[PDB]
Amino acid sequence: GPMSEAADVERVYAAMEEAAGLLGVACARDKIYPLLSTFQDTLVEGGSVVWFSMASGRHSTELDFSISVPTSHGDPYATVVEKGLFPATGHPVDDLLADTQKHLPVSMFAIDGEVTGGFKKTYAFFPTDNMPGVAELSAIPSMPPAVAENAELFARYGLDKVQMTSMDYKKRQVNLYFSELSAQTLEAESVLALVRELGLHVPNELGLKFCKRSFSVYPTLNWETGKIDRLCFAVISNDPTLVPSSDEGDIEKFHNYATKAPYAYVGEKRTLVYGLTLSPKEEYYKLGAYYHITDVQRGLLKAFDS
Repeated sequence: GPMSEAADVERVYAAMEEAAGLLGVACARDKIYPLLSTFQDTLVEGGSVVWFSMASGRHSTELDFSISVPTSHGDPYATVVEKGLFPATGHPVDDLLADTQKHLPVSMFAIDGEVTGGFKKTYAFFPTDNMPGVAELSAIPSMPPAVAENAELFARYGLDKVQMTSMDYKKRQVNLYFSELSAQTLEAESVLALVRELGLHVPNELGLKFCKRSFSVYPTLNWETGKIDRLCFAVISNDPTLVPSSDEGDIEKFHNYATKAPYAYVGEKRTLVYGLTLSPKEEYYKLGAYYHITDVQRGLLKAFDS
């Protein structure tokens, strides 16, 4: 009832504080709870997907949280704008989530915030049996011109189907999460030519071995240029030791997070998503640990963590 639902949201917030405490990060309740309350039903109803994400390097003092939102709820960006939880940008990224649902079958949404900065991003998921390609994504008028401009490049490397997209409203960037990756696409020669063509940090063989394991690859694009800002390879696993770094502090900090991050599906092992992110001037590491999982994450583990 009303109290049990209110307590669920307290529980999610307490887990957020726990996860943030593993990094030494303190949570700003006044930035987070209004968001949690606005989306209380999604956290209560079930089918929830919630994950808490950390990063290495110059990003290590932040904790991100992402919370799934059903399409039946309606565009969660319009919600946060109308409620005053985030100021409208005045830029096409404002339109992109709603525009995407206009033009394509969207199976789910998600919202994402940082524990000290509040709301920052939305996601659009597409059905696993009905994913768009680049050409269909570029039919969305508010999508960055960079998508269509990189179509030739995406096709040449076999980056075709997209399982979801994410919109960053503060940086005005879009991520395209490519799926159904072929082994040719993730072979070291292919990855090397890709990152070299994009002018990004060249990984070593440890990073390449990680890339070969990826279930998703996502470039970041923006509305100002056709240049891809960075590229991330994502690996899903129950294994807590997979961070692709040879730095002893990284190895320790990520294993610590991967073995202590709060989660609710006790009785199973934590679902983890590692990311290897290549930008022009650096390489850094991400780790999301899911607090709430569904059959999708279990199916991905079976396919890619076996």
